[PDB]
Amino acid sequence: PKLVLVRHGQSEWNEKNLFTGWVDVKLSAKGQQEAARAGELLKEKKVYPDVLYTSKLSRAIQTANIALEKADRLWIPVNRSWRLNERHYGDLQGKDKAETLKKFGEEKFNTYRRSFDVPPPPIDASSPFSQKGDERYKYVDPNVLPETESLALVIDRLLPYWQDVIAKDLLSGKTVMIAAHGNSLRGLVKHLEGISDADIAKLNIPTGIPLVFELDENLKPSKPSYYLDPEAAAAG
Amino acid sequence: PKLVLVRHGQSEWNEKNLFTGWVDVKLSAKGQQEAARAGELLKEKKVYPDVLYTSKLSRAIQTANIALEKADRLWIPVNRSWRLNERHYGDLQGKDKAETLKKFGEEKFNTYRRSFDVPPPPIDASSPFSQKGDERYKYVDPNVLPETESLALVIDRLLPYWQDVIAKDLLSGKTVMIAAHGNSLRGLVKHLEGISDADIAKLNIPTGIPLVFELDENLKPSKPSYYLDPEAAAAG
Amino acid sequence: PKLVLVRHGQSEWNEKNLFTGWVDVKLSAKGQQEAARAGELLKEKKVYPDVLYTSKLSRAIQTANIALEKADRLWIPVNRSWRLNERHYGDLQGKDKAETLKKFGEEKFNTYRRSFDVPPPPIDASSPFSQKGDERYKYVDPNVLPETESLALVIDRLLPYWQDVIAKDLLSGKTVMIAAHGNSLRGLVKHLEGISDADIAKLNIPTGIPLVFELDENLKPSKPSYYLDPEAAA
Amino acid sequence: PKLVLVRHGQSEWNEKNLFTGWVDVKLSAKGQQEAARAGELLKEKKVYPDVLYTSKLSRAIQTANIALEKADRLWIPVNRSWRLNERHYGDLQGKDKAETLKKFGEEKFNTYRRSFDVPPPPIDASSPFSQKGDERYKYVDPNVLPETESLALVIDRLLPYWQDVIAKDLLSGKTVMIAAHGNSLRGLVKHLEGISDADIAKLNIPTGIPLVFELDENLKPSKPSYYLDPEAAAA
Repeated sequence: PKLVLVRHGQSEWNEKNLFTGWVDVKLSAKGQQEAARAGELLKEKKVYPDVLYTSKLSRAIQTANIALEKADRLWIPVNRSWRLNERHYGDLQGKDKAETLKKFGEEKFNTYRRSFDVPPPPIDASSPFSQKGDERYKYVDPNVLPETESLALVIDRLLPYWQDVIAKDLLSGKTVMIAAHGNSLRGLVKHLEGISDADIAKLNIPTGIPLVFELDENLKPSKPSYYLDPEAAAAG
Repeated sequence: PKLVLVRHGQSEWNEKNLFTGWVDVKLSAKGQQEAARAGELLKEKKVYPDVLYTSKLSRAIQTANIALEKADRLWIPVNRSWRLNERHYGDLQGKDKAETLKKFGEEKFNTYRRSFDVPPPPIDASSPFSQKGDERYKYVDPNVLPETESLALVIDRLLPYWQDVIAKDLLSGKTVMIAAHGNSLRGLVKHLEGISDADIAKLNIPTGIPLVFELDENLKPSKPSYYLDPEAAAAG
Repeated sequence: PKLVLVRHGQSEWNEKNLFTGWVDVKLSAKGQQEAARAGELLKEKKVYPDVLYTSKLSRAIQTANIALEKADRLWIPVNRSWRLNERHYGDLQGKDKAETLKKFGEEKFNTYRRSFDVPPPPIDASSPFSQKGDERYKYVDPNVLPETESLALVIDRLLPYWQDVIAKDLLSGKTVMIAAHGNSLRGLVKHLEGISDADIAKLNIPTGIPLVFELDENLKPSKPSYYLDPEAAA
Repeated sequence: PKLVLVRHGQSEWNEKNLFTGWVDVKLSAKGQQEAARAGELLKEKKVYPDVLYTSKLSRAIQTANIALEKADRLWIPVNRSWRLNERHYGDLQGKDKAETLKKFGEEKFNTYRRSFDVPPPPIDASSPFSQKGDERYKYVDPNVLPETESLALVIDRLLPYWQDVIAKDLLSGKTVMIAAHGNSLRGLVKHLEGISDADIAKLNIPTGIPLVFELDENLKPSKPSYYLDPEAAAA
């Protein structure tokens, strides 16, 4: 089995230092260029996904699209899941990152930001930045949909989708591409490689460079993962 | 939303005093009759399933196969999932019950059976009662398949199927019928009714009597769940 | 690719000499026994379907079920289609076959019965034996659903399902089983083997004996088709 | 039931005077703009697709990919099918239009283009413009894939997809948007509106302007189909 991970480029909210989470912000101008770059790289390195999986967030879907266009594999079957979404950013959604750094303190900031299991505070249902009741989730059990998340919770909800849905395709011989987010992709990597809960806070997946994993029959790295641009990704 | 649960009747293993779990034991002539009764109740009380969900275990499949024939709704779409399978009994699978009750004194016997948090001994891959590597689960991530299960674990691997899949048909106005097993059905009832970890071990759903649940937009019981033959069930 | 065809046993209406068509009549007692026999044979001859396709008619679905139970492959994924249904029997639906033989004459009878392209008359929408508006077809384009059919028309509607849906599985490596009817199966065979339109009237698929076809990459017989009980088939 | 059709704009082949058919030619910078306009109309007029259907041809895919981004409905489920592909132009695929107009006199040229019942010359498997054996169609019965197509044939292989698949979402209250091609869209309009074999050759749907169809329970137009920019379509 062959799997390809792609982290979308920057979000418009990202360019203005705002916490996005499940807010459906779109890609930035350079975000869009990285998508082309990612697709460009996909073609260059001869990696052809047979299927596409994306979250329900437009910034990821755009990336997948601009990338497949450039890769010449737009015809590919596509499935989307709330499960591959970014980490819900609780009450922190839509708030300035420099400003949240001074509201709380570095300690509590890195907790609400990088605590493996401490999610930001729950966002109020009436806040303009909560998507509780959003059209794209009307068919999902209302109760599973979070109002805040941590990488811990994210992994919980991501794994089933990988176990049943994504895995069936991998096990069928198809090459899959997953256009997703930072925390959602980070969670799959932690799981995919066997990284401790204390170490996961140090791994960051760069945006715009396809990360490939050649998996064995048990869906585990048969060889080490690789970026299609080891040089750019190496930078950090 | 309307959900109808149906627990299969007796298998030829329960009939012979054997723990079953995930072994694909056939339904006994007595079970087959209870299913026809389940289908009869469905028809008599006007419970018209629009979609059918079952496990990967034949006794649950056969039950629906017979229940639906008598309900005259055998055309209904069928969907199956390991996630709806009976709790995996581990090492206890190919084991005479009366013998393990003696082998292990109450302390071990009663716990393995009704403990919510602690599972039975894992069954080895060598055992002729292990499912490790079974065909019907070759398209599922090998690392997720359990070798033993507590109700806790069952509720855990079942919830995401309920949340994404069954929830969609339910939220689409499709009356869904589910054919599963004791632990899986109780595990779902507990979530719907919010039964506590300490109280769930008390609950039991009669074999062969359809259970209807009227649900609201948030999939919560809008009124108490009822059996189609309240009288036959009440004798529990 | 490996494909398995199974014609359900007799219908309750069949035992009483009535034209069934799309009427949702169920299996007869012996019909049910042949299903077991078919599944029995499936196991015996080591043919294991990975997927199941059935029409929307209960007499076919039952057969598939009783058969898979006996074969020990109930866990199999299942899909159903109005396209694999029996030939709609027009105004002839629910009518006595001996009696229809005397209403019309042998000539017109064998026309309304075996004419490759002359369907029985259209059945009136109000007749107790029309399923126009039936629950199992509410999601299908109202206009495609027939009110009479001939093997000709049947093949038209059956082919797309075979082309897109059944073919994808065959092309994916799966072994497929199709629990269907006389005309629907006859149509797939005519197509599968390249039998003329004038010759198709002579081929009849026996009920209760799995017919297997070992297909090549182009979905055509790589070897000749075979029943899992060549003897009874003969 | 509500259906919204959207014909893709110009490809880099139309731009260079080449017949396209089933060749997977890219959408030109001009087509890309018409799609953003299609998405804008969708948003402006409040046409909210719930599901998206497209062909296996990138220009149709890209159109939806852009139209939906501007409509802010990029999360909508996507379904694709060869059955929604443009008519297969046969031997005329990798051919300069002005040249075939000269090569063949009106008798042949105009017919291949607008005849309803008679198709173009079959393209050979050797041609670098044949799709025989293409990856995106490896899961479809090899015997069904056309080497040439008349509108008649297109309407024929398209109808069953419409009847079983699109019909289900339509009958489930899902507003469905379809991104296809001139012949496929006209072929569907003719069925919906019952246009005759002789009249269909007259119809044409403007590239880039969404077309809405209000349908009844039997999927018949409950009122005339309208363009989201009636004025631009009227030109």
